[PDB]
Amino acid sequence: PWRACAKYLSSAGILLLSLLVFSQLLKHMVLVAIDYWLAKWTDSADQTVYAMVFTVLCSLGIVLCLVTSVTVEWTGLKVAKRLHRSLLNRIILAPMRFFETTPLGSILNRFSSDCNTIDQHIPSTLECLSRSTLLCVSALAVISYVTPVFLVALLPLAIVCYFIQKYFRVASR
Amino acid sequence: ASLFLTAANRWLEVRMEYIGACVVLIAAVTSISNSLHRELSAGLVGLGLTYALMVSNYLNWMVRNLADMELQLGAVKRIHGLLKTEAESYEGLLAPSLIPKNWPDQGKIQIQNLSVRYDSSLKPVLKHVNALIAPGQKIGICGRTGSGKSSFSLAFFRMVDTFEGHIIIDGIDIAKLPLHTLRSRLSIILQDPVLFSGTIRFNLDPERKCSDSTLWEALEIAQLKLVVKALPGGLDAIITEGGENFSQGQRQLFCLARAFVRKTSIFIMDEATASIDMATENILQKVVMTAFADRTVVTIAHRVHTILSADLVIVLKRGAILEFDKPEKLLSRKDSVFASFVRADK
Amino acid sequence: RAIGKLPIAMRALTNYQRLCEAFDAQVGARAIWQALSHAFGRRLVLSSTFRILADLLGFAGPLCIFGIVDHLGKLGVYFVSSQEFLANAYVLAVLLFLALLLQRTFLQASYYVAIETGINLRGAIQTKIYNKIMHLSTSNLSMGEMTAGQICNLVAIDTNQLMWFFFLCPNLWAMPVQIIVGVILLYYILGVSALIGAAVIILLAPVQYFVATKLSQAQRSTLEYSNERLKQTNEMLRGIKLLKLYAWENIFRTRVETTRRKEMTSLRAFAIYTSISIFMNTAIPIAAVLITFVGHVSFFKEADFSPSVAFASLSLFHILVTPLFLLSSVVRSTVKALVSVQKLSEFLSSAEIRDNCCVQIMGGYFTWTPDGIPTLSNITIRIPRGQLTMIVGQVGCGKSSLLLAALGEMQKVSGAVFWSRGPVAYASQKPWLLNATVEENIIFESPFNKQRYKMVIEACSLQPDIDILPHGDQTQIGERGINLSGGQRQRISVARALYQHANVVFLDDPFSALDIHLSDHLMQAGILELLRDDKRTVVLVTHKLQYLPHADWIIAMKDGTIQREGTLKDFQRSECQLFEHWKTLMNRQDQELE
Ligand SMILES: Nc1ncnc2c1ncn2[C@@H]1O[C@H](COP(=O)(O)OP(=O)(O)OP(=O)(O)O)[C@@H](O)[C@H]1O
Ligand SMILES: Nc1ncnc2c1ncn2[C@@H]1O[C@H](COP(=O)(O)OP(=O)(O)O)[C@@H](O)[C@H]1O
Ligand SMILES: [Mg+2]
Ligand SMILES: [Mg+2]
Repeated sequence: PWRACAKYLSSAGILLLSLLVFSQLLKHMVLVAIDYWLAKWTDSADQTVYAMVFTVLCSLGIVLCLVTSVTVEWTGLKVAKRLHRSLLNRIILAPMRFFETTPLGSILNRFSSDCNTIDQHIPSTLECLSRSTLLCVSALAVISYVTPVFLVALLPLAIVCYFIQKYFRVASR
Repeated sequence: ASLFLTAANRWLEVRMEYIGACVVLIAAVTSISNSLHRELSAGLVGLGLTYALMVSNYLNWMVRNLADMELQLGAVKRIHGLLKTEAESYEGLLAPSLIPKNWPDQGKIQIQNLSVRYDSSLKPVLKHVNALIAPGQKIGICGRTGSGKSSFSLAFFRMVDTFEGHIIIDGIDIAKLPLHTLRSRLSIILQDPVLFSGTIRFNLDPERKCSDSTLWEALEIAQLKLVVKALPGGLDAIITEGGENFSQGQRQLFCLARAFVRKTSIFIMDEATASIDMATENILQKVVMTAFADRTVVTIAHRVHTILSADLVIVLKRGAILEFDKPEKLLSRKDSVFASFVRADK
Repeated sequence: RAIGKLPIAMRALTNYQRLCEAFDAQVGARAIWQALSHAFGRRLVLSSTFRILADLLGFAGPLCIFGIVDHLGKLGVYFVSSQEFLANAYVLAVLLFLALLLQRTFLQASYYVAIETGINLRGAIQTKIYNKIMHLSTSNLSMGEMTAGQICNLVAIDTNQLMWFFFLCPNLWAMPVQIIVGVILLYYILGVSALIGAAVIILLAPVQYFVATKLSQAQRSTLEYSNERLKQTNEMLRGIKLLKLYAWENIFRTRVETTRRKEMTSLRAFAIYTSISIFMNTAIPIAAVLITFVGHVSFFKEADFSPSVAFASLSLFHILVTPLFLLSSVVRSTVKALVSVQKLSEFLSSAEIRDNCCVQIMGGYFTWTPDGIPTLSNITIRIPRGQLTMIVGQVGCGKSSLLLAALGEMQKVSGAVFWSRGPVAYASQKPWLLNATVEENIIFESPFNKQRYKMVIEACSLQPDIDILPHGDQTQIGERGINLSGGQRQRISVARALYQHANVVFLDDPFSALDIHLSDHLMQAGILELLRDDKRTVVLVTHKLQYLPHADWIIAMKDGTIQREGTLKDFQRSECQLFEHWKTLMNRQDQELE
């Protein structure tokens, strides 16, 4: 964890961030509850309580998906606003000795491509990152639920995941 | 480099999805072993097999979006590394109602033992200079290149830092002033032509404060009214980016016309008579010495005959004032620096 | 090094040779797309057929669910049958594992060949953009119509947008075959209860039509406001010295804040339609399980609610839902490719270039504008071999434009051009620098010879300026590296145009940014010393008429024409009003000009 995710969360604040983590967490917990109620429904052999609980829990799933999509786009618009209007107002008060030292295309490259990355490319990647790793840890949680024998198998796959990830990341940088 | 970054990014994902297919196999065989000789359910085995298929569907998106979040978080780290830069401290030490409304009523520029550097680690570019200018005086400064003559006009505006010396204008020190009040009530014109796009009426008036009468008089006194009247915008003609609709001297004359809008008592000039022709330069010298007759003008001369009609000539060499007198008093004396400047011309 | 060299089929000039052969048999943006499909159809259909072969092999997942938990709910004496073989959980798990290994390695091969196609596309259209640049006239840049930051913004964020579209488009090509064979497998597992869910799968066409057309005009207005913002920021920060000295930075900050405000309005529109595209693309499968499980136990005869068809349908809906998530980024990069090809074909249809004496322009007419009155009228010049000439005029009277007509950068309305065109050495009124070393700036890909290099340094007196530089001669200057004086880069640009060994040396005001002493050193150790000894033809417009006695020819210009050419005695003989205007201007009234 670097300082840039700390400045990303400080520019996001607390108010969108609590809804950001908790709408995603209940948005995956409603889906784990939906197919856990389906796995209660498959051992039938009490009738039409299961389909009504299924209907109201997928209504809870579609409203948590709704509030998840507008909270990731609301923090995308808020950090797309507030990482401008401070960079501009802290490069507009810079001295002339700063411009005489630094190359000008570096500052214009910061104003073009990195601000383009911040408004466009970051919050869709943040949605697929949060949704992919929260589906992944809900998958690991519910595969630890159905068997205890996967919990002694989880340690070689995680140690080869950490070893192959560190051994790759020293080439990838 | 993009192909090797590509083949690394497919190598990691082909190993990690091989590990994910092995996760499908080991969850499959322990769930059918625990449903073979024990009893879980039917549906719990199908749930565990389904989410074992889901973690092989989503492990590549976990590792690829973690790498993309690192690679796109580096831009946030570079924007934050730019964002921790310094400032200029635009608000001064003097109180903002200590100044009058007409602050530069006249020119009483007192140079009292001034010396500047550029940065904190290099030399004093100017040594200890001393001058005081009467408020009608159309004085000039000549000297060699690299003498600090552009740097003294930068030292009027505190662009460079004044580590010793008290430059006092009208009884008010320059270092105790707000900088927007300083650089709004004082008009430099640079040697280099800097011209934005948009149009002429944007370019002389960026903040919509002047009428067209004083703008057309500013185009008349910059020897420029005929080409703006020939070009069919009629003050709304498009100058392009960098001023490349026009010539280099036309860019210089447009920069001088943007200097002529803001009526201050001091029009400090650098060599804006550089890179124009001598006929319109001398006609422009007679125009600015009929127009700004009450105003103090201080010029840096590129040519040494437009400083010949000045009130006083301050020849600067290597940081210090060498000569400080009337131009014919510096001409009629000893074979000096100003006499060799006018001698090496003709 | 040891990344190494490249393969010959992945070379640019082999790529763009295939695109120029695809540019033939075309005799527009649709022609650009037809040349791109004819150039790169084969590797793209290899990528798309690897995504045919994966994800149809991906539908052995829910087939193995339908094997395994249907099994767990439950001569010809040592032989097993095929129905006995394909209803056993261990061999169905091993077959699931082999099918998932082969499906993930075919997905990785599809992603590799699509990114290799996009990399070769990026190399071919980068050198196609450059081959448009080397024929491009300055008149489509000087009077508007693009900026240099916009032409760099092409290769910055349009070549990469077309590259990311060629990354993403096999998912566009092999999305709907996975949709139609997946709904046939939904019909195979549980029948007509899944045909209710076929209605919410066929309802993606409003949210691929209306949402994407709203995103299309939102992204077009976004890129128009962003090019306005980048052009205003680039013209802000180059003029930061005059912008701070005039205290105009709050006005220009207000101007770019209003441009950022209109760009944030279009970002709000693009944001809201992207957020409802993400909401519809993740909200239809969770509605699809609701309508198939209310169509299972209501409105239809309950034929088989097994666990097998339930978890086979939920795993089949999860592999019907997991390719569906990418589609907002697919239509994002699709419409950024469409405006990329539209602005690229707008750039690629721009206007282009067309007696002991070198240059013999006789009767020429020249215009900056494609459709305007000519800035240069009828000119008749003769520039003799080995001799200096000078162009003397006022401001704005055709002096640099006479050189730019003689280079060929001006368009030629009428007249004739006669040379000997050879290589002409030239340095403008605005000096031009590279981001290499100062020794690479002076030499400019010539052979380095230190005697001539010392002759052109100490001719134009650069040695204290090299001595003040921190790495000496090996500093890199320009836009990167270290900023310079303004008087340094004028001498660097005219010291580049003495090392050329070119017979015609054009100059466009070298004595602007210098004093009298360095101009006297260039007049007395640079020009008239090195160039008389080679007998190189020099052309030098100046206003410094003290050096006009050192002239073999004088061109006088006013108002786009030439008034007279010839020598100083010819201007003494008959152009005596201009000669006495020069005599009153020069203040050598006691003496003569000769
Ligand atoms: N890049 C350009 N695009 C369009 N028009 C131009 C351009 N440059 C110059 N012009 C027009 O052509 C005329 C001649 O300008 P020219 O190019 O000769 O500069 P110049 O007169 O040599 O400059 P200077 O007097 O500063 O040496 C000018 O009046 C100007 O209006
Ligand atoms: N931006 C700068 N930063 C540091 N040093 C500079 C800068 N500009 C100029 N100098 C140095 O200070 C001296 C100032 O001279 P200057 O006013 O720039 O030109 P002139 O030769 O017209 O006096 C020059 O010799 C130069 O070496
Ligand atoms: Mg200077
Ligand atoms: Mg010119």
